[PDB]
Amino acid sequence: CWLGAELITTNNSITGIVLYVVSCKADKNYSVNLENLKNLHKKRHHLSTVTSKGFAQYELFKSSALDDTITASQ
Amino acid sequence: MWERLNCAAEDFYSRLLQKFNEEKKGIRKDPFLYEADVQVQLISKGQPNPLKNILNENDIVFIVEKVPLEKEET
Amino acid sequence: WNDIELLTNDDTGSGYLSVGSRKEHGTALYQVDLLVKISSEKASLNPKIQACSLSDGFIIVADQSVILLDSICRSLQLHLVFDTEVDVVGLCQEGKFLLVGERSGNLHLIHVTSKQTLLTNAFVQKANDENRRTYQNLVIEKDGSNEGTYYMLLLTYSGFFCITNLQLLKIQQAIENVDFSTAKKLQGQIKSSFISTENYHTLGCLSLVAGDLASEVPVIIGGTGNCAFSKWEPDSSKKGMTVKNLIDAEIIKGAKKFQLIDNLLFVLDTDNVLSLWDIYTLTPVWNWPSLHVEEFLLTTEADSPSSVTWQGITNLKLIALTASANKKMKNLMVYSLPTMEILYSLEVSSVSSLVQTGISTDTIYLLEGVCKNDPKLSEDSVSVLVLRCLTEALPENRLSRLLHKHRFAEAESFAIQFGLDVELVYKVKSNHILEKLALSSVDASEQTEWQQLVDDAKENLHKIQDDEFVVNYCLKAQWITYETTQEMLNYAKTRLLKKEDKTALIYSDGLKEVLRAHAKLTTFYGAF
Amino acid sequence: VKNLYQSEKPQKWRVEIYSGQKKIKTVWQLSDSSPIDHLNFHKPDFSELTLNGSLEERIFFTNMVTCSQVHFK
Amino acid sequence: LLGFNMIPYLRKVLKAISSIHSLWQVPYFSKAWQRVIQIPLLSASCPLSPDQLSDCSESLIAVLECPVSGDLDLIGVARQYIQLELPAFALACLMLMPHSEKRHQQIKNFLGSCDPQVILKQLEEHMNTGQLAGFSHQIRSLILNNIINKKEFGILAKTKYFQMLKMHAMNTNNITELVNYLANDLSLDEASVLITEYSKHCGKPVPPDTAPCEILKMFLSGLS
Repeated sequence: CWLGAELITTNNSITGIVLYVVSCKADKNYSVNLENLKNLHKKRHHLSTVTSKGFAQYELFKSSALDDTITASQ
Repeated sequence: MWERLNCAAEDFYSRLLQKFNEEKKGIRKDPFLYEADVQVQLISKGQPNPLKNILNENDIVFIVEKVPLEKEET
Repeated sequence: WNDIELLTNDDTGSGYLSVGSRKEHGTALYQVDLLVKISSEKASLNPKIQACSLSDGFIIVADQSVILLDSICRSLQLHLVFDTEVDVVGLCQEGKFLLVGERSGNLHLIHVTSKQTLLTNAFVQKANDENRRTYQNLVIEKDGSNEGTYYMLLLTYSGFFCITNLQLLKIQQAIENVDFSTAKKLQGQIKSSFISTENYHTLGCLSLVAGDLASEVPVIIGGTGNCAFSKWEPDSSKKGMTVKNLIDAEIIKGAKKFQLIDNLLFVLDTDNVLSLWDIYTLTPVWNWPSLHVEEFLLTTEADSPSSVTWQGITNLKLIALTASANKKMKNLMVYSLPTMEILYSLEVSSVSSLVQTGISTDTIYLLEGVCKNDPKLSEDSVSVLVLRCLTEALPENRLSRLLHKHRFAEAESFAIQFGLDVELVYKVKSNHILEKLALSSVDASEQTEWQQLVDDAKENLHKIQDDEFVVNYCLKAQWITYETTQEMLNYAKTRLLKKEDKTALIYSDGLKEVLRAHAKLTTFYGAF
Repeated sequence: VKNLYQSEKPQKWRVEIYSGQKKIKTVWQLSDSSPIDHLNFHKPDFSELTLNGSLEERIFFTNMVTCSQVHFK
Repeated sequence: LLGFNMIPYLRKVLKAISSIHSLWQVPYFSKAWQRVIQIPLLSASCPLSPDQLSDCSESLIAVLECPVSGDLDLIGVARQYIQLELPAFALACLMLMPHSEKRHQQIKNFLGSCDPQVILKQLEEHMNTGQLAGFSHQIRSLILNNIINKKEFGILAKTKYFQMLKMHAMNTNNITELVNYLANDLSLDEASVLITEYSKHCGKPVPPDTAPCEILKMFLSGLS
C-alpha cells in the first residue's frame, strides 16, 4: 500500500537509502513469532542487534453525535 | 530510456528542493503537480500525516498521491 | 570433439593456442592457465558450446559430444557421443549420475562409473525445433525434507518440471549392492509434476533460478511475454508452487540469465544489461546500463553463505563478458562491485563462454574457442576448445576474497606464505568477534557463549601489537555486562599508562577517550 | 489510568524492531480498523448476512512495514 | 602552592583546571589531589564540627571532581574516614574505584563490620544535602542490596528503614528473599501486604479479600 524511500545520512552525507515496502493484510487471525520477526530483521538488512519498541493506542473517548459526523472538529 | 530517467530524476529533485525552500520560508502551498496524475505534498507538523497510522517516526515527509479526480459533467 | 588432452599447471608456461590480435590491459596478478585442450577432426563453423563446473565434476557440452571430467580437470571420467544435441546437463550423487537432456525431449539418467544408460524417459513428446534448444535450465537441489532425495527444476519452452522423489542415493546403493530390479522400481517411483507457464510466459521461459530465503523457496523465472518475471513458491497446503509476485514486461521485457548469490538477484535483461535487485520484494536497487554484458559470472572464495553479509559490498569480483566495438572479439572484464573498476581485461574469441559455476568454486573457468592457424579457416570456426583458468596467484587479489568471506584460517597461511601482513587478519577478526560479542545479550542461558568470545577477543588483542588499535577496539567494543566493561576499560587505561612511562607522556587520542569513558563509567552505573 | 487500557482493546498495537538508528526498521502492526487512508480491504457485506443475536464478524487489519537497505558509496 | 601549604587555594586551582585535557596528565596532578584530599581529613578528628564535616564533604567532592580519581588510593581515604567514624563517607570513596573485584571485596568486608542503620542515618542527615544527594541514594541502593543478599533483614527490621528496605525490593526486583524471610521468620501479614504491593506495582494486581497464605501461594507459584 505504500512505497517508502528514506536516505541513510551519516554526518549529513548520503551513505545509503532505505526503500520501505509497506504491506497490509486483512485476516481475522493474527499470530506471529517475535523471534521470527527479529531473525527476519537480522537477515534482511544484515544488522547485528535487535531492539523491539512497543506502541499501543487505546481510544478512551470519542464524541458521539445523533447524526453521521461531517464537521472536522471532534 | 536515457534522458527520461536521469533528467526526470533531476527534475523531481529540483521540484522537491523548491518545495523545501518554499516550506522553510514560511509559505505553505497546495501539492504541486509534478505530473498530470501525480501530486506531491510536503506534509510537516501543522498538516495531517497519514503515515502516523503506520509509522509515528515520520513527521516532515513527501506524500506522493494521485490527483483527486472530480466528477465529469455532461 | 573427441581428441581430449588433459594438461596440468606445469604445462601452461610451455605453450599456448590462441588467436592473434589480443590486447591485455591490467595488473600482472591474473594468471591464465591452459588445463583442458580438446581438438576435433572437423572444424565446426559455429559450435554451440557450454560448460558447467560443479562440485561433482566438470561438464563440457559440445554439439553432440559431452565430456565429463573431474573438478580438477585432469582425469577423464566420461565421454559420451549422442546422435541428438544435448541442451542441458547436471551432476548429482557425487558425480556418479549424469542427466543428459537431449534436444528431442529425452532425459537420460546414465551411470558415470559404468557407462550404462540406466534410464531414458520422454518427459516431453513434442520437439518444438531441432535448431533451437528445448530445455533451458537444469537445476538440481538437495531436498531438506527427505534424506538421500533430490528435487529437480527443468525449465522448458512451455513451463517447468518439478521432479521430486529422486531417491538417487538408494539407486546408487542398489547399483553397488547388486539388485537392478529394485533400482528400476525406485526409478519408476520418481514423481514428476509439470507446472505450465503458458498463462504468464507466452513466448517461452528463458532463465530460472531457485533459492531458500525467508523460510520459503523463491523460484524466479525470467521470460518474455505477458509477464517478464514469475515468482513461484511452494504451497504449504497443496502439492505444487503458486505465483507470489509478478513483474510486467514494461520496463524489462524478460530475463536471459540469473545469478543469486545471497539476497541479491543479479538480473540480466533481454538488452544485455545487468542490474542489482533485492529478492525479498523485487525492488530496483542498482542498474548497469553502460556495460553491454552478454554473460556475467560471479566468482568468490566461498566459505559460508552468511560470510558476505557482515563484510560490506566487496564480496564479488564481477567477471563480465562485454561486447566491444569489434564484431569478432569479446572482452572479459573484472569489475569491483559496485564501482565497476576494471581490475582485469582479456580479449576472448567470438565463441567464448563463461563456465556456469556454482557457489562452491574458487577459480574462474572459461571455455575458449581457438581456431588453428589456417588462412583457409575463418576465426568464427572453432577447431580447438580450450579451458582457461584465471588464477590470482599473486597476493592481494585472492586476499580480497579471503578477508571478506571470513576465511581467517586460510588467510593467515596465505599471508605467511607471501610474507604479508598477518596482524591485519587479526584486526579484521577482532571486529568480527566484536560483532559476535554483540550477538549476545543479558540472558540466563547465553552466559558461556559471550564468555568464550571474551577470551577469544583477549587473545586477539594480545596478538595485536598496535596499541592505538587495541585501545580504539576497547572503546568501541559492545559489552553486555558492567563488570566486564569496567575490567576491560581498566585494562585499556593500564596499557596506555604503561607505554607513556618511557616516552615522556606522549598525548594520544586513546587516553583522552578512555578518561571520558571512565567519567561516564560510574555515571551510567549510578544513573541507570 | 492502568484500569482504563486493561479493559479496552487497543485500536492499534505496533511492534518495531530496529538496530541503532530507526532508519532501518521492521514493523508489525495490528489494527481493528483500516490503517490505510487510500485503500479499503473488503469487509463482508452485512446485508442478508448475520442480522440476529449473533455478533457481527470483524476482520482485523495486519500491516507489515518492511524495507530494503541500499548502500550508497 | 602546596609548598606554602595553601591546601584550599590549591584545591580551587585544581578544580579550575579540571576541565582541560592537557593538564590532566601533569605528574603533580594526581599527587596534588591526594594530599589536598587527605590533609583536612588527617587534621580532623572526632567529634566532627560543622567546619570539619564541611571539609570532609569538600574532600569527597574533590574525589568526585577529579577525573583521574581512579589513580588515587581510595582505600586510604576510606580508612581515614573510618578514623573519623564516617562509614558512609568511607563507602562513598570505596564505591568510586575503577576496579570491580577489589571494590566488591572491600565493600563486603566493610559493610559486615559497620551497622547499616547508622550508615543510612548519616546518609540521610548529611549526604542528602548539598551536591551529594544524587550519590547518597546510590550508596543506599548498594547497602540495601547487600543487606538483601546477606539475609540481614533483621538489622533494619526494628528500625524505620525496613519499610524502606521493602520498597527497594520493589525497584530492584529483589523481593524473593525478603518475602521468604517475612513468611518464614516473621508474621505473614507483612509478607501478604508486600506481595500485594508488588502485584499492584507490576500491573498484575492480586484481588483483595485474600488470605495471607493464599497470597503467599500465588507469589510462590508466580516465581516458577
